[PDB]
Amino acid sequence: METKDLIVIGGGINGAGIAADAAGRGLSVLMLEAQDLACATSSASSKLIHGGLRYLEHYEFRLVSEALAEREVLLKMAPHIAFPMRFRLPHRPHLRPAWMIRIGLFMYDHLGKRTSLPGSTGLRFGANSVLKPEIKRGFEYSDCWVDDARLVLANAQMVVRKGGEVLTRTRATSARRENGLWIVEAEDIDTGKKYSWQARGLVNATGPWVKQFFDDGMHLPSPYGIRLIKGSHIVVPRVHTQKQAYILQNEDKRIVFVIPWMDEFSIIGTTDVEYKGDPKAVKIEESEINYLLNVYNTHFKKQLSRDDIVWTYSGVRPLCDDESDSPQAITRDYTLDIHDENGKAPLLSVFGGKLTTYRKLAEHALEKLTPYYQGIGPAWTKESVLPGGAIEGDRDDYAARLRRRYPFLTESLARHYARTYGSNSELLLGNAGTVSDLGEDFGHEFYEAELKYLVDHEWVRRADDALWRRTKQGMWLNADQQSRVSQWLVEYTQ
Ligand SMILES: Cc1cc2nc3c(=O)[nH]c(=O)nc-3n(C[C@H](O)[C@H](O)[C@H](O)COP(=O)(O)OP(=O)(O)OC[C@H]3O[C@@H](n4cnc5c(N)ncnc54)[C@H](O)[C@@H]3O)c2cc1C
Ligand SMILES: CCCCCCCCO[C@@H]1O[C@H](CO)[C@@H](O)[C@H](O)[C@H]1O
Ligand SMILES: CCCCCCCCO[C@@H]1O[C@H](CO)[C@@H](O)[C@H](O)[C@H]1O
Ligand SMILES: CCCCCCCCO[C@@H]1O[C@H](CO)[C@@H](O)[C@H](O)[C@H]1O
Ligand SMILES: CCCCCCCCO[C@@H]1O[C@H](CO)[C@@H](O)[C@H](O)[C@H]1O
Ligand SMILES: O=S(=O)(O)CCCNC(CO)(CO)CO
Repeated sequence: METKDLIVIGGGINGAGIAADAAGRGLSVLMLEAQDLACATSSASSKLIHGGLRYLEHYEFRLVSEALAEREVLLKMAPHIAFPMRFRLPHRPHLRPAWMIRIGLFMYDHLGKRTSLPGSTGLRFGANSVLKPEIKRGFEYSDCWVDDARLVLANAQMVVRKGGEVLTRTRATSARRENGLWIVEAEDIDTGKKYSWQARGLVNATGPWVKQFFDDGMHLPSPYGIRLIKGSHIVVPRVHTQKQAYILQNEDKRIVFVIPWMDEFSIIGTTDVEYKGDPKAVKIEESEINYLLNVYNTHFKKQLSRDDIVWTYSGVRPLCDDESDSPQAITRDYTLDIHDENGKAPLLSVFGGKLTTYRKLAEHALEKLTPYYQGIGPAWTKESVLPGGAIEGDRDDYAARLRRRYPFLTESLARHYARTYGSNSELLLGNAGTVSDLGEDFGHEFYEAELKYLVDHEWVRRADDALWRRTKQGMWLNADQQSRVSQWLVEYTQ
């Protein structure tokens, strides 16, 4: 035995959150990820811990209130990678009347309950603003920003910390009930190595693949349909120097964000495009670009063209199919389904579930699995502090504290370590006492010490894991520098 309490198939945010909650109640957990942690939807998001202002218009009170209250649980769990942000909503009275704005903002304020985030205000825009002169009024409120892919990584580390196991580049190929137990077969996507495990419980947390895993992996009927709704983002040099996010009301009733990113960039997104096909094939199309540039360019004085775009990304929302005609109207609430056979081998399956609500989702899931597990521990994550999160202060205090402790660190590198690794920064730096102890410089202060640390402690296997998921150094490294990172990973993981 040899036999796991629980196998979690999926290593995006909901599968990592489930596995981590389960490990911390004393279940023996294995989490399986076909490629890299957060390689799909969980690295393609707008990167916001948000209440979901636009969902109020659709009466989504359970979601908005749960999500609103979770902002502050998450900012305490992961202050290394999550922080407060202010959003500016410009007034477009022809679309929504001030009196209506002014009411939703009240609900946003008191629907979840907020120990700490500031409340909403009105705004005037003058001749000197970043917005076109004919926009003269707006509103400002709070929500949060989170490094989505690194929130997934922090949960995976939590799994291992609590004695669970995490395998990546390992695709589950089937799961079947036999003699009271699950048999889970999986294969290593590079070497072909086959694996078979037994488990007492199974989680299908494969996001856009949830129904396909029922169809091809289990030959079981899926309790729910999935709607795959593509959304894309574009990235430009920062459109202004302000620290605030803008939330823009487009003529179709959608909202589009303009978010400060890494002090140097702005992210513009997103879109709601019905999608069919392979979720791994998803990429931005011409009309998404035209659509995003349109709502930006009709609101701001400094005009962007297509040639300004430095990077794009795209992903598919796996939304529980509530059958709505309009992709923007489909609920963003999640549904969990649990099913046993003869009171044994439960199947927990996950439909939908935004990054904002993963922790609650995960706790709901364990609740449903509880009858099947012995002297299973109680709930515990609201009070936990994720790996990296133990920083005693904010990100910026911590970076100043790192540079005091390790004075060979430039202020930019200290900032990067504090904002990425948080309290794991001391494990990365090890016995380093100079710049030169960090090893090969791969560019933009991405040193061998970081990269080795990423392989040893963050499941990095290929350049993109390191450069696009654990970090966003891919934004600065040239093609030759990125290929040297791959060459190094081959040599080191040989
Ligand atoms: C455009 C966009 C913007 C968004 N913005 C926000 C936002 O601002 N705030 C917010 O809270 N949410 C946001 N979301 C929603 C959020 O990103 C998703 O709800 C969330 O990431 C879903 O994660 P998941 O774990 O359920 O799916 P994923 O974990 O991402 O997908 C399944 C994962 O499991 C693995 N897997 C799949 N099948 C198998 C298998 N057969 N065997 C082994 N492994 C497998 C994969 O490889 C895959 O990565 C956004 C979503 C989109 C699309
Ligand atoms: C227009 C004279 C009052 C000055 C306030 C600035 C304009 C923003 O005022 C807005 O005007 C709209 C009508 O055009 C209404 O639909 C909105 O609810 C109102 O708040
Ligand atoms: C305190 C916030 C809650 C207010 C309840 C809704 C009434 C808001 O009313 C709005 O205020 C604006 C400012 O003078 C006007 O331009 C708009 O005509 C009016 O609709
Ligand atoms: C479909 C949207 C209409 C909702 C029905 C409510 C009637 C809206 O009426 C509005 O009420 C406001 C106070 O709440 C006033 O400030 C506005 O000037 C008034 O037009
Ligand atoms: C009495 C029941 C009425 C519930 C309807 C809630 C109306 C929420 O309206 C919301 O206002 C926000 C501004 O704060 C906008 O950003 C959103 O687009 C809009 O949906
Ligand atoms: O440092 S943690 O314990 O939180 C995670 C360690 C993970 N190590 C691996 C080493 O090959 C992946 O980085 C796999 O066990």
